[PDB]
Amino acid sequence: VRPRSDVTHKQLSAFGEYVAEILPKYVQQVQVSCLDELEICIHPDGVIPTLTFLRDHTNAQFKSLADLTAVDVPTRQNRFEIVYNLLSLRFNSRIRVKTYADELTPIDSIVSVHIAANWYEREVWDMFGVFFFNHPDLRRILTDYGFEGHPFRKDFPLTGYVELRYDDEVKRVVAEPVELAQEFRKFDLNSPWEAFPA
Amino acid sequence: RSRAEYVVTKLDDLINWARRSSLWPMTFGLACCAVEMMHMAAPRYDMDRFGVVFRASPRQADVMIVAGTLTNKMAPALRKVYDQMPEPRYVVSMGSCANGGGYYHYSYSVVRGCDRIVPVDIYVPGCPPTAEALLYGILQLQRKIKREQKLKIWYRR
Amino acid sequence: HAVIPHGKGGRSSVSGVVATVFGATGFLGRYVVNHLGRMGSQVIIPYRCDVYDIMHLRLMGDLGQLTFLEWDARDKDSIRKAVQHSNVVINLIGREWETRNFDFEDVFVNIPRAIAQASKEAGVERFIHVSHLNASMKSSSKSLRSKAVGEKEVRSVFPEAIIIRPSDIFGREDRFLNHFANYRWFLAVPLVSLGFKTVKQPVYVADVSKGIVNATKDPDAVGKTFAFTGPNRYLLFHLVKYIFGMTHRTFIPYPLPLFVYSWIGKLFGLSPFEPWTTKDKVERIHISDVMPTDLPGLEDLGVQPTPLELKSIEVLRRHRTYRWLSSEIEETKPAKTVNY
Amino acid sequence: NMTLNFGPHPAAHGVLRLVLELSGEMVRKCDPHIGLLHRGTEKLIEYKTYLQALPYFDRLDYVSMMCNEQAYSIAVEKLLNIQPPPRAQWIRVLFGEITRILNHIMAVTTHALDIGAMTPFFWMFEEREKMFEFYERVSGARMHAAYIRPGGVHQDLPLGLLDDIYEFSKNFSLRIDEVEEMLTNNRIWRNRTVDIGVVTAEDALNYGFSGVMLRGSGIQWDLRKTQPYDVYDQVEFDVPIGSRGDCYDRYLCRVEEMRQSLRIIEQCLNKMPPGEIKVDDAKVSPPKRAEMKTSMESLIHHFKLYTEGYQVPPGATYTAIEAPKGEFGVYLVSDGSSRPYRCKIKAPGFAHLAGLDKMSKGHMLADVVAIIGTQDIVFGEIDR
Amino acid sequence: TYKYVNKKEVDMKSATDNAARILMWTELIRGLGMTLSYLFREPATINYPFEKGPLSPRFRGEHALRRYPSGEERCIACKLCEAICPAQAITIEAEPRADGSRRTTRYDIDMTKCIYCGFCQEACPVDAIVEGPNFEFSTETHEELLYNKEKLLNNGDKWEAEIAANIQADYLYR
Amino acid sequence: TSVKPIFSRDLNEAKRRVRELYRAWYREVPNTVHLMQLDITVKQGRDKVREMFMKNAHVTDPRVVDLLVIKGKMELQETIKVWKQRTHVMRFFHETETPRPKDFLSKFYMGHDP
Amino acid sequence: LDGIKDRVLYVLKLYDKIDPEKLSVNSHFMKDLGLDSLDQVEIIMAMEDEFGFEIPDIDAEKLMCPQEIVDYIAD
Ligand SMILES: CCCCCCCCCCCCCCCCCC(=O)OC[C@H](COP(=O)(O)OCCN)OC(=O)CCCCCCCCCCCCCCCCC
Ligand SMILES: NC(=O)C1=CN([C@@H]2O[C@H](COP(=O)(O)OP(=O)(O)OC[C@H]3O[C@@H](n4cnc5c(N)ncnc54)[C@H](OP(=O)(O)O)[C@@H]3O)[C@@H](O)[C@H]2O)C=CC1
Ligand SMILES: COC1=C(OC)C(=O)C(CC=C(C)C)=C(C)C1=O
Ligand code: SF4
Ligand code: SF4
Repeated sequence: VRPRSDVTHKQLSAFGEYVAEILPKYVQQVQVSCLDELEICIHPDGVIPTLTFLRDHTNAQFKSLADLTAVDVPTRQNRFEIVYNLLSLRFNSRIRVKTYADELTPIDSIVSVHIAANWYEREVWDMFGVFFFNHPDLRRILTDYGFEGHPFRKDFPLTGYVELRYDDEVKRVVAEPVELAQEFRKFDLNSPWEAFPA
Repeated sequence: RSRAEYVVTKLDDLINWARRSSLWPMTFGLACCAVEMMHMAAPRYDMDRFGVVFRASPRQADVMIVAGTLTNKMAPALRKVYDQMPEPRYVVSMGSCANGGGYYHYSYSVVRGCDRIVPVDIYVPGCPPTAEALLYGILQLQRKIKREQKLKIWYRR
Repeated sequence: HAVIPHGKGGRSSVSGVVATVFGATGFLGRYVVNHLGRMGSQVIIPYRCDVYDIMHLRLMGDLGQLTFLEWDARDKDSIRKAVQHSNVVINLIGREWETRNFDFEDVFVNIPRAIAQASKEAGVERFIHVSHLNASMKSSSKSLRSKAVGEKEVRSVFPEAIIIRPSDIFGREDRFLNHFANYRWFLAVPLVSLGFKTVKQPVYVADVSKGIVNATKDPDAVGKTFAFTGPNRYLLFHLVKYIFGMTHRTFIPYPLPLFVYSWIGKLFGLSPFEPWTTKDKVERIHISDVMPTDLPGLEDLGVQPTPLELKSIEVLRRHRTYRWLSSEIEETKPAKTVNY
Repeated sequence: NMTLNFGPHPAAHGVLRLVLELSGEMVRKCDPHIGLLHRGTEKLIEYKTYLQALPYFDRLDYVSMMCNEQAYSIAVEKLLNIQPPPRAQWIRVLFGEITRILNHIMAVTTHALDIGAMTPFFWMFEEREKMFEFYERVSGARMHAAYIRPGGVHQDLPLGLLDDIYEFSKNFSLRIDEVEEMLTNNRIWRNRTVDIGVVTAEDALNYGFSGVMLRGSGIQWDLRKTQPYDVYDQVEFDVPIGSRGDCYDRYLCRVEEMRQSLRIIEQCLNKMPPGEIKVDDAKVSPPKRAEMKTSMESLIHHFKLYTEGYQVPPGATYTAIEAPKGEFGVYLVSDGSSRPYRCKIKAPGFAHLAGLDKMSKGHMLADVVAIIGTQDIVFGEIDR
Repeated sequence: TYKYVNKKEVDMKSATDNAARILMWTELIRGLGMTLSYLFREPATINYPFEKGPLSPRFRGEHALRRYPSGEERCIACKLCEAICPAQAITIEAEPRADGSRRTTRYDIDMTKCIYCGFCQEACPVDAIVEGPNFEFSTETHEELLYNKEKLLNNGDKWEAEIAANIQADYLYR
Repeated sequence: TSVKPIFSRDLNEAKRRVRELYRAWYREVPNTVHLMQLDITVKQGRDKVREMFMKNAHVTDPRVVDLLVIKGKMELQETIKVWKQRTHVMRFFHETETPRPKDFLSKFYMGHDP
Repeated sequence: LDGIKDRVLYVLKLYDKIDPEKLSVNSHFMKDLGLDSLDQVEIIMAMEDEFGFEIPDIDAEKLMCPQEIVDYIAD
């Protein structure tokens, strides 16, 4: 059993209401996970406003952005779930603000609020395809220069569709449709028996 | 002896001894197997002792050790540098990530092996192939060169 | 004996052609192994060059597709084991220089006859023998004349053995195109008859290769003597200048009697290390291309020839000076076509 | 500003297509290119079970082989609400610190090799070597151990390691001292390092630097003291904060944490408890081999654990430790399944590289080489 | 608890001291002394072929398949070594041997795919697949690195004596 | 229906951008062939560009068109500045791949599944 | 003033995917030639190179008439 300190669960819950009241607009489903972690959820339009309040509020200074990520729940209408994890050096606390973005409904960029996001937002576009308005320079950060398709999308094949080899005839590296010599063995692992939720 | 056969073989050997004693490597240092090579260069297992120089640019490099994943973006470069080396050149693939694909074999951004982009002469196995193992691999390249008989084939051609 | 062809068509797929290819290390060869490997065929490459030189061929073949066996032409046993398990044998064994230990007749005729005899013994389904175009037993150049003797013999050792007969080949690393371009070192570029009356029809190497490969996988070709020729003929004059044109190097065609010139070829021939020009070459160069009257090759075998000007830029780019390398073929002027 | 495409074999970890426009020897703009080592580590993990994704973390930033493993461990333990046994915790802090030294010996000595000092690297790579041997005699692998697993360590320390992790520690100091007599006050190290890449305090927090890079600017933040993980709370160490943050100051900080880690290692050897090294829940930790070969419930638990997996309860967590480079965090979203759903690895390094632009401004070609060194960029973590 | 790594009168004595440091390069000479000192220390390198860097029993090294003393190969094809391999390296297909027992017709470890994690060593119930001590198996051709049951069984027979000693030393720990 | 707009409220306002990109790409082709020393025609390259722009001619939705040119503009910026090399450009001009036939006889003869 | 029409007519026929002797000043690229929307774009660009003046993004949209192009170029 982990050493939970209820002292935290309460204080962070209380801040969660604080933020919910301060920004009744743009903020819904604020919940403190059973892991002593807060995860305000905001309407995509509240990206700029909610972050700024957290970066510049005396009672909630959240100066550095630990990470910007986008889980992809294909079932969910709004496929992506942009998650921004932020840290308060002054209050020794951390919070998560997560929004939802569909493939062709872009989110605002927070490079203004935190310049850390300049790179992570490019990372989210390259892997998942979400677009960020007002970004200084969006461009592939991790994928190859000519890569077609957004890789971390759940609908993208792991091996992908193209692989590279050197061809003598043309004396230059050349893509070809992927041909694998041992396909990824897809072990089915889920057990047909559940675990009675505690 | 003066039979030109014994005149030649001997000459070839000299040529082989020179290339095999002084192999100047270059380490693309992709990934981590680079850390296990820096260890070779380091004091427990001195590479120089054998005549391998710690570092060399591509122009002056006899052998290229590809350590680490050869990702699809780096694949055009590897080739360039392989193509920018001298006429007597060799490639020692190091790491399961470069021998084949390694843990990242099924990925979309990793070339499944460097021998799909550069001809490879010795494949050194192991995720962090042990530095002693690289040293074993560099020593096997030395036995591969010793056996090469370029002038005798010229003479018999 | 066969291998059902499974796969999508690229590397790591199977086509079912196990093929010994004795002279693969060659300029044409390199290409033959390329397609055979691309298709997924099993390729056995006999080699007598050192292992370092054979390395370039390893990468185009997929894992286990290419097997390299050592082999000596004088030793009959080596040819025997190479064709043991092959069902297709392709012979590209030729050298334009006559080396001290192998005389033109030996490389062009003796080595192929023994190789063809071995696969008849082995039971290879088909043998493809390659001999130079316009080759007659009473022709001007010994190489050609001999090659002509050869195509005959192998027929008796191996009946119904395809005999593709390519023209001089156009490709990167070829001689036809590079040789002329390399005349730069020579201040003047001698051209017999000032490069006239020796109309020539080049053929891209790949076209030749693809053609050859297609032969291996087609029942229509048996005893056929195809002639891969090209998409356009040329008087040697335009060819020479054109080359110099893309190379962007001046041209001074100079008439010099073939009589005296055969002597220049003799001079280089004298050189120990791969003579650059050959008495037998010289004649060949001024040996006029024969009009296609033999079995159609390209197109007939399935590949549409590729014009010289199209890929010339790639072959002659290295010959060019540092400046002019960004010069591209369409701003430059393509030379006229003389069918004659 | 003629783009020089300065980069790949350069002075980086193999891959830095650092394309740069330089008016003569002055850098006008640096646009680092990344992904030369992207390999798919984040997508591959979704197709693998929790225990078979542990080896990926060692490869994410492999100079710091284990410290990375602790971050996934912690994360998977939180999701399961299981915590390791007491001895395992101390171990992880023991090898956690040994690993910090290993990273700093890499960062300080590799920094110098690019600068041009080559003897410090050979001096300390011999000490590194000796440390690797600890890894090997504990895990089996010199690097890429897989020793720190999601429920504690894999196997207890060999009978005798602690004594040797003492002899070494007892001496390593002098080895750090030597490097010093060669670089800390060199009349020349200072010049190429001092006042190069100064980063303000407000700007360091803004660009998410989170590492020595913040600590060097004088911001006091060590996730190990602010948010204790494992038993780093029970030890006593001093964070080496810096002022006049610049390449030289941060360096001094990295030499000082090498010093402070020896203080933490000493304690761990002095106070490691008798006990088990893995949770006793066969549910999360694999059963001992004597037990699986004599007890049916243990075989069933061995078979299911290795073939299927932990079956972590559905949830998501961001757990960050203080990896030698900086804050290493895993955001591990998890469905009830035995294989994860997402695992964004926060790499101290994606943020640091981004800062290269705002650090190397109006700087010479040699300055860029010095700054890539003062960020300890391991392209594995950045590219993931 | 924090510490200031670099947080900071002019007297002739002081200045003259400082000026001498710049003028006669005093600290630079200090650095030369350190390197001269080691020149006199014994070098730490080992003759690689003659002397080998020490590896303790858990070293993973090269894969081998063990056999029971009697001579029956240990593997019973449960195939969970295949299940837990992180890289998909091990490929196993099995069928009941005429004896009626359960054995693997084909066991192929692709060593280039393998990342030498050592979990297979961990997972096997009969402990048939073990991480053998040898690390020197560098091969001229890629195909040699792919290993079928016969190479691994042969590898097992060659190194069985040391593998048995190594497992003997470390089994109490596991 | 009822979808927020990325770039153009309506298609006629977006085609505009598509064209502008078309202009930019048109002019770029010539320079690239020379700088990257490619084995292609200036007209040939310009032909490919046409091909691509047309491939996605069917898109009717304004939002999809806007992101397509968002992608398109970054493509030419990497094409320019020579971030893409010859190997990444020539790939557009697919080579070394046996175009797969679409005739049923061709599919029946080779390939188990069409 | 006609010289412009002389140059404009020369540019239209030279690309050779249009005006196979059906070139007319009243002729409209989109209306009767059928030349594609994009192809027109190429045309306007073409005219820009010979004229030496680059016309804006929009006005290309209004002129599909060679004669109207000469009208604008003269301005
Ligand atoms: C009546 C009397 C009349 C005469 C009066 C004389 C007065 C006393 C003499 C005054 C001058 C004494 C010193 C002269 C040489 C040193 C000059 C000097 O200042 O060195 C330049 C440089 C200074 O260091 P830095 O910190 O960069 O500069 C600070 C100020 N900007 O220093 C450096 O950067 C040095 C870098 C050296 C790098 C290589 C070091 C090698 C060290 C070992 C070799 C030392 C020399 C061995 C010589 C052997 C014999 C030839
Ligand atoms: N390129 C041309 O000029 C044309 C050639 N041809 C024909 O096509 C064939 C291939 O042409 P190309 O590739 O240019 O020829 P090459 O000069 O490249 O040589 C072809 C191969 O023959 C091998 N070879 C030569 N002599 C011997 C020998 N004594 N014993 C064993 N092997 C030998 C060579 O191997 P190694 O060098 O390793 O000994 C080489 O790999 C030739 O036989 C020629 O008749 C037809 C038209 C034009
Ligand atoms: C600090 O960064 C560097 C590396 O990582 C440590 C390298 O591996 C390499 C590769 C060089 C060797 C000898 C592995 C270089 C050049 C480098 O600058
Ligand atoms: S092989 Fe193992 S070590 Fe070498 S690169 Fe791939 S992962 Fe890193
Ligand atoms: S686990 Fe051990 S026994 Fe079961 S299959 Fe793999 S190897 Fe054979």
